[PDB]
Amino acid sequence: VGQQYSSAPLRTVKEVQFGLFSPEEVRAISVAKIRFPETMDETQTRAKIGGLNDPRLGSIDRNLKCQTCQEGMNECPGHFGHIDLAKPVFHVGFIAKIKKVCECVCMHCGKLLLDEHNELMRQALAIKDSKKRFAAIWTLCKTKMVCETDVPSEDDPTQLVSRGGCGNTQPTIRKDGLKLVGSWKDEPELRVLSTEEILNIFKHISVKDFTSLGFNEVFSRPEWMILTCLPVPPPPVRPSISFNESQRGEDDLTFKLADILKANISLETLEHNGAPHHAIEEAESLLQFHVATYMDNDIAGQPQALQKSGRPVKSIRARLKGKEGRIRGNLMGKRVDFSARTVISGDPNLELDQVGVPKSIAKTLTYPEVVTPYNIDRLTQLVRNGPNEHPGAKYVIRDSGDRIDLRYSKRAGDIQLQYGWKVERHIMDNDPVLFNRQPSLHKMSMMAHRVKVIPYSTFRLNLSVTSPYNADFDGDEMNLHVPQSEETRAELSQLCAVPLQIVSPQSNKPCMGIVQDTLCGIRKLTLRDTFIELDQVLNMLYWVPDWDGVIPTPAIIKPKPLWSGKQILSVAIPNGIHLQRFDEGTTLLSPKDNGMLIIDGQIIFGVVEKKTVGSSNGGLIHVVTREKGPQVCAKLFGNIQKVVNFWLLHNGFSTGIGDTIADGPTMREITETIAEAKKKVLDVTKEAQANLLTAKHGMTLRESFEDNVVRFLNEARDKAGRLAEVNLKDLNNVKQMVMAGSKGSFINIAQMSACVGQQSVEGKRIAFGFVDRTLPHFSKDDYSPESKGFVENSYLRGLTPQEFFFHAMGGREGLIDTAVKTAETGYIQRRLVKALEDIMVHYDNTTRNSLGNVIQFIYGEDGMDAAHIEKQSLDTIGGSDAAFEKRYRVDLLNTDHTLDPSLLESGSEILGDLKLQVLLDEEYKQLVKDRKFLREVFVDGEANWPLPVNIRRIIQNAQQTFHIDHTKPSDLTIKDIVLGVKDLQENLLVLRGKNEIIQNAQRDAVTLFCCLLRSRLATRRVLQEYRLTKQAFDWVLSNIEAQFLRSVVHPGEMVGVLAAQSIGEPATQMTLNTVTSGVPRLKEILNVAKNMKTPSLTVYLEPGHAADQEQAKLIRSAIEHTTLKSVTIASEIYYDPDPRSTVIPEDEEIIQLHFSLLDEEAEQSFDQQSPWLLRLELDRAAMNDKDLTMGQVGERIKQTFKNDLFVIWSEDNDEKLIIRCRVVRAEEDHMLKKIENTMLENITLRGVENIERVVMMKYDRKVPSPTGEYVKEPEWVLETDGVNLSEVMTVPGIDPTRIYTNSFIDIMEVLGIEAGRAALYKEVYNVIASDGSYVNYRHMALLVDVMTTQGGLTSVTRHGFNRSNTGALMRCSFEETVEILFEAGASAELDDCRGVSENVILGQMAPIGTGAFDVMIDEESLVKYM
Amino acid sequence: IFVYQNNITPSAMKLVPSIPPATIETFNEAALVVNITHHELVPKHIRLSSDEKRELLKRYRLKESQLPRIQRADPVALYLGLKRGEVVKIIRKSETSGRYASYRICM
Amino acid sequence: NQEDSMIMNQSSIDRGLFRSLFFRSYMDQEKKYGMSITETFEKPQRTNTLRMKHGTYDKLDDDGLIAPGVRVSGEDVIIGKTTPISSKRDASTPLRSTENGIVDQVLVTTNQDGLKFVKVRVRTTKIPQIGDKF
Amino acid sequence: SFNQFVDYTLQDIICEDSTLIISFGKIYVT
Amino acid sequence: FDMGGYFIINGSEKVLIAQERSAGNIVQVFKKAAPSPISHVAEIRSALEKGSRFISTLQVKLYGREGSSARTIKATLPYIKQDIPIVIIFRALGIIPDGEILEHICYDVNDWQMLEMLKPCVEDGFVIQDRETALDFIGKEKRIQYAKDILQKEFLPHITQLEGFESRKAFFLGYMINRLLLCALDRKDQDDRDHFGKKRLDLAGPLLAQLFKTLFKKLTKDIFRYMQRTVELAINAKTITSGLKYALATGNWEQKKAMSSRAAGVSQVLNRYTYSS
RNA sequence: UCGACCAGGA
DNA sequence: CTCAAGTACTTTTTCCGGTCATT
Ligand SMILES: Nc1ncnc2c1ncn2[C@@H]1O[C@H](COP(=O)(O)CP(=O)(O)OP(=O)(O)O)[C@@H](O)[C@H]1O
Ligand SMILES: [Mg+2]
Ligand SMILES: [Zn+2]
Ligand SMILES: [Zn+2]
Repeated sequence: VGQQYSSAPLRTVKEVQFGLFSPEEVRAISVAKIRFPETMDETQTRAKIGGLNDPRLGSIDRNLKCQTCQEGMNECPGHFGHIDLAKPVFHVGFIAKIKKVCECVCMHCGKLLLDEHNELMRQALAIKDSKKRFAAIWTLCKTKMVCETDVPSEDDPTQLVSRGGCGNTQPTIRKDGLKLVGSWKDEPELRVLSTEEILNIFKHISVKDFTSLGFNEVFSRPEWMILTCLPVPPPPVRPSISFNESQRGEDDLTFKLADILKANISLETLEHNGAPHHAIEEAESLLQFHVATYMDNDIAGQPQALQKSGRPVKSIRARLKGKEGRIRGNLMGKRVDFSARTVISGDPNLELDQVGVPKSIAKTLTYPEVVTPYNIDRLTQLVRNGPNEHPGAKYVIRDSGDRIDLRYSKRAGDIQLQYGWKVERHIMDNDPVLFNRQPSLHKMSMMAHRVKVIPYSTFRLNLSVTSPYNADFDGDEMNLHVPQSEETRAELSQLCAVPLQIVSPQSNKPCMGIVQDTLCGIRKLTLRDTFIELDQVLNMLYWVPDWDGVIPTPAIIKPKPLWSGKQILSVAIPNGIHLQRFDEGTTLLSPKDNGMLIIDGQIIFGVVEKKTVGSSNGGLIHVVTREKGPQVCAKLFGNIQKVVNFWLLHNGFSTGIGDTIADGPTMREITETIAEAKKKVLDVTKEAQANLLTAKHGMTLRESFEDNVVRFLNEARDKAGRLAEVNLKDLNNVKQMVMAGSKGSFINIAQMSACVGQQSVEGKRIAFGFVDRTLPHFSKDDYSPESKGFVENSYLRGLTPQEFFFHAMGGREGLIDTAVKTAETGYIQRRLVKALEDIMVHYDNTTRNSLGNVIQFIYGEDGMDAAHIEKQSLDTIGGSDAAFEKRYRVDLLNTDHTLDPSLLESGSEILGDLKLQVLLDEEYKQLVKDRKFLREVFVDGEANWPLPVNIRRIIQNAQQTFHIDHTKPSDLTIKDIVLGVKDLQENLLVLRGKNEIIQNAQRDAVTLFCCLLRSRLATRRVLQEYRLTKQAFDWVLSNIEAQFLRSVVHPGEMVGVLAAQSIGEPATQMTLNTVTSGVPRLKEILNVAKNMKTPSLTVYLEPGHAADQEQAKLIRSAIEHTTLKSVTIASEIYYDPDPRSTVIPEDEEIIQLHFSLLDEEAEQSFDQQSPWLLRLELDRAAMNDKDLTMGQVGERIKQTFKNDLFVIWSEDNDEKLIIRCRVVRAEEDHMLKKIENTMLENITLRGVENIERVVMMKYDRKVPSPTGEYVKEPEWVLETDGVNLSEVMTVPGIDPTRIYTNSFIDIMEVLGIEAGRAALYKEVYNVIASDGSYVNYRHMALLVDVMTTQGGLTSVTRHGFNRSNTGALMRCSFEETVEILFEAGASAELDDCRGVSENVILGQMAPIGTGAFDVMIDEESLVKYM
Repeated sequence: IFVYQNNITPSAMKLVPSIPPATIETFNEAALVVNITHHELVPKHIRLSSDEKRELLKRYRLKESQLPRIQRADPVALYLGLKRGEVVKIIRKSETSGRYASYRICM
Repeated sequence: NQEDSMIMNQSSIDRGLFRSLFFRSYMDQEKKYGMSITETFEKPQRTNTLRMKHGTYDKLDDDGLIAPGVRVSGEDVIIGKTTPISSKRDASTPLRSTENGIVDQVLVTTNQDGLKFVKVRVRTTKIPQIGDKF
Repeated sequence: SFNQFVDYTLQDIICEDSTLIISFGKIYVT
Repeated sequence: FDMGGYFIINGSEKVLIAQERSAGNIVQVFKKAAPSPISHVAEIRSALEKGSRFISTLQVKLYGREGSSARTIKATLPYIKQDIPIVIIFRALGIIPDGEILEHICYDVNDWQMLEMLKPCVEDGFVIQDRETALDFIGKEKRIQYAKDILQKEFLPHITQLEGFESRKAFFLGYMINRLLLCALDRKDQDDRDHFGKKRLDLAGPLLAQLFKTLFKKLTKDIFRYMQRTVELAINAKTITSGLKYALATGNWEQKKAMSSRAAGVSQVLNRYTYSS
């Protein structure tokens, strides 16, 4: 690391002070004067020229010789030089900020165009934020086109007060390439502002003024944005590529500098010599170009500064620009040593936590072990074994610090190992290693494993750890990393180890269970028909490495002593494991061998398959991991495998074409099921051709028809499929795999055996790519199943050529979507990760980012670690109010409702105890309180929620532990129970704080768990149900406290990253495997996309009208926006010169009932009017359906145009519906055509603007009954095809306490940022729940909380999160890299070095998890421990 | 509080900060037809006293910046005539804790 | 054979099941440096410069080319070539590190511009091992 | 495709633009 | 068993990969997005079968949307910045009375729906009533000859580039305008850009034809250059020889030098693991 | 010993 | 002197042999 001892003190970077280089500094920092464009070759001599590329700088040719600094190559960093430019030139990056500063200060005296006098200016100056203050000041001064001498005084505006002198008009500055041009002023003066001009103006900008702008007096003055003295980077930055002796070869950056130096030398000669004045501007602009082009070459203005080759030239900007760029490609991720990768293979004879390391690999990788008296003797035998034997070593590292290559060293045979030396030795069995499989979208994608050195070239790995990596053995490769420290080893073995990773916190369930062969065979082994004879049973038992040595008593003894499959499987299941299931008709005597019952680690009934032995929530793995431990579970995995795998090896399993073959009569049955459905289609087709069909809202007759086709043909495939599944015997190997849940599903059977079904591309059935026909083998206008891709055939039967091609199109759609949406999903993670990185739990249980700003006050609102959470019911929520009272009420003052003296000893003397009834009254009163609270929180009555401490399991154990006989009465007192639970609660601590804000925060975090606690430990429930002895109760009470405490989050928990991967991985998988929703809507949400694709607005009806369908119809009509355009057939312009009489005989009866009655001043206003008449016919159906009257319509036009248009109209009864219009008061022809445009497209007839196609819905609703119990109470709800929350909320007859929109942006503007969070979470949650997938609240809660805390909707884009007050180095690590860094210097940013990213760039132990605290030695204790 | 029908002159509306220490608040009738605070998704926001606030920042060891912010323009902040720097204690209901309370500093 | 993998008959593998033949052709040319400053094909040793390969040169003949019978293996030198300057810098092409085998066929010809052109083929037999895809 | 080029297209290119202030004739292919 | 159909370049088996391009001289109407000042567009990829290979594409646009008062039809002509109304083009081609111009677009005078859509376009063009006044409305005498030349050389260069075929181009223009208003009325369906019949493949021959033309023209420019320098043989074979050789070796087609602009992986080293590969 | 294209793997 | 539209800019999943030119 940099090599050789240095006396200088070793420190860690704690702050990064960004600024700009002042010319003065550039000169002082410089070691060489750099004046010759020639690198080296002091005319032929292969030695460097004292003028560029070491005119003193760094070094070449591996010569310690480096300007007396000695050291050379690995030791000496570079040494900077300089080059004094002939004229000042702009820095490419600051080109715009220079313009913006010119747009703020007077281009003559350098005084800010706006003063403390302007009131908006005072407000802008009041901004604390350096960048936001600059922004406001710019927007203000850009307008000011004159450096005012005098401005009106704060008192009277009548008397003016003088400020900074001089008048002068300010230019309107505009960019032209790399130049700045003004426009001062009939006709203006337009000239280019010189680099020198700008400079002397900037040099005149006062500290007060420029510090009022972004700038810093010490670190970044505005004048330093213009370049005078260029810093020359040393060779280590721009290395010379030597390709022999004679083959020189220099870097790109070396060429550009030489070119700047070439351009400079010209400009200087023109000046210092006969100045040709207009050739100087040419040579000046060339210098500007090169200096620009060297720092940035991907500039807007077309010249790419191409190297003569056709290559553009790598700018310095281009070097750092992300992924491959210095930040993302060299610092955020690196190529690493002590790494290995090979093909992976599955091994059932490996431990869950082992990894098979090929001897080749074990012999190359090395752990450097320190020569300690503990190892000294072993280590010598490894060194003496050398690098070729397996247990051996490659190098001996002396105290002196020098490597001994045992492969060559003449003393390799010798070496008398002194202590303190290091021996780099071959990896050995049981060394911790980090194993991973790319793409790494999980905490689990990288796990620590024990080594097992094996022969043959693959990494062998236990099959049940396949799922977390998502690895298959079809030629997958995996990466291995070898830790080098004894402390880094501990890191892996103590946090990253596989056994630890078993229960996953993203799902609050185990991420690994029993798979494939072992799962298929565990079902087979289990089922009641499976019996094992002695000879084999004994081998099965020996196979369990932890077998107690006890041959269990055979289930059957009678003639042959036989053992059950379940019986000897229970040998792998450890004692005290209690599990209860109940599936279909599971009845404590499950006739179907349904569900599951395991007591004391023994199977009582039911088959073992996926729902037990898999990675299920309530399944055996989550239970052993919780109750028995992580290493205990890691064993259970192996022991199930060792037995199941063995049994199956000797039982066998297969799959033939016979497994797809369905019965002969069953086949005819399937064939006629298709036939009856094709005849059902034909019917709906010829009926729709006969124009009789009626389309269901928001659909064409065509759209509505196509739904029915698709529906009949999908109903068909599924019932046809079901016939086959049903006809398949229990012996069907394919059925047997679907059964255990090892591989395959219903649809997999259906398509193979029965029929493939309908094919789809873009949601629709194969459409006409050719004209009105799917293929040239069809006649036009054929809509039949066969035509638009229906596969009537099974895979076993075989496909017709047309079916084959249609399936081929549908199949291709799958590969495209997997490819298209795989990057989109990936970028989504990168963004989610870069947004949440720095968020962790601090030792105060508060969730904060790198700025220490609170995101969550307590992790996931409860302070609980998601791994330690199981779904548990809340039996206080549901049921009738009666059943509740039965369940929990104890009334010692009523002879019928007391605790019977059969339940507790005190039962007899307890009756009438008014003091104890006082205790039991509060008890029940609180349970009733609880019920009301829970029904408040979960409005639907949902009682199954994930909570910590599985109370059921605790009671379940207490019974099997204390052999609880449900016969004899308990030793508990009312006081014992009531007061015991009260006291337990006080001990379930999350937050410790002795104040009242924290003690109230504590009280609050437990609120729900206590509801559950009191629910489960009521005096009645404890005594009557559980039948607990005092002894058992104290045990239950302690084990709740115990378990709760462990269940809380750990300060350091990288809660931020976790949450991002927890939302990320699902999305990335929900694509990889072959109304807006999924990846596109998730994109919408994260981007806080304004114009969203499906804006909708769910509108609930007034409480006293919920089921009144008629009330809904009224609102439906009252909100759906109707335009005249929608009810008009055609509009016509007629020349009817007399108004009183009409040329149109159809309009005879119209003028009659309108001129006679409407005699109300219509004579003089008007008896013409306009001879030009606009007449429009309306549709009866359009008018009727979208409920309207000619009178209604007519008056709207009459009030849109007021009295500038004379409107008349035909009556509703009339056979032709018409509206006649005339103007009121030269070229009136086109003047009237404009009136019809405003009439069709700009008039509202009914409803709310932005609201389209409103539909009714008969929604179900879980509502409590007056009896108590929740019941299905349907209601009417309307859904929109547009959004205007603003006005639809006000609409009468609706519930505005319920109204919702899928556009959370609108919710946050109408109901605030708090309601914004609610809506945002709701939408996020549903895009995840859309693909079935479960994410534990907390993660989505965190992402939602993050976007929100800021005060608004902060997008997970470069536009949103990446713009915050976080570290410069941290933000430049995502999306806008070089620019972020340029503005860092230009506004003198200071980086805390608190973020992860910063420490990772700095190569420092991040303040993350293991590094979230400090370690100290205490001398007090050092002398005490001896 | 001045409750207007359609609008107020830009001339008239630029007379609001003319009378300190006192403050003025403009509200459109149509906006006030519905009490947005009564909606499902809108939790209870509560104004903190100079001391309540002072104490919160002490007990959570916070700088004013470190607190989640409520915008001055925010519908609920407008309902409670929230002034720059005032803190609201937001009591919401949790599917996880039962009850969780946050805080928001004004903008 | 679990999860997309397979078991294979080793007894069948011996009898010649799925055996492969792998060939690789290594190519070289004598470089020319304008003023008749040409590289040469030769088995070099020490000499003034000393820039040379780790691997054994002892397999090469006097033409700096291995005969077609030899069994090559590590970083063994396959072609011995040298570049002088203003003298053993090296220009020799060693057998691909990972690889090993038997020299199959060696051809010595001339490039269109009169330079010594050499292609060397190295044959090996590939036995279906464990990580081997099928 | 190549045969079509060699036979026809090649003679076409050498004769469409061709002629300078020097003209081009029949194309030959060895 | 070796089938051939590839090249041996510097002792390397190179395969020329077929290139899928959209067919040319093909008349195609497409609809424009929601925020567009143009509702529909008629496009024609006019190119000479052999004769440089004309990159010029004519756009015939329908300005205004459905429900926008007075919809106008303009067309972008190569080397004249603005998109000029079709009536002016017709007058600049020779067809001067609006009704002979109508007869060029609508092939039936019992079709008022289409003709009503033409009425505003007739009004737009009405400012200019003569052929010379139309050629002038292509920005005097200088701008008139310039116009004359563009309509002959760059406007519809397939058909003919010759002279008097002004009528042929006018009927064609009208055919494009007919096919434009045809999808505007929703009588014809919008053209499919993915119909495989409206695509072409460029194999070994045409890819070489493109390459060769460029290289030959580059030697023609050297032959002319040597002629100028001859102030009183020289034909550098290398330009053709190495020119073709580089394109086929690099695969980076282009070939002029080359650079980044143009190319791909057109020429590829032929797969030989198995026969079928 | 430098990096660009092409072709591939899960 | 407001606000519609045109203008430009910046992103796009993760790891893992041959051939060309030229350094
Ligand atoms: N372009 C890509 N980018 C990232 N990962 C990829 C990838 N292609 C494949 N993978 C990885 O490989 C996994 C699945 O691909 P494959 O293993 O080739 C299919 P399979 O599991 O063998 O059979 P299947 O097709 O029945 O699923 C993915 O989940 C992913 O981890
Ligand atoms: Mg795989
Ligand atoms: Zn040095
Ligand atoms: Zn001034």
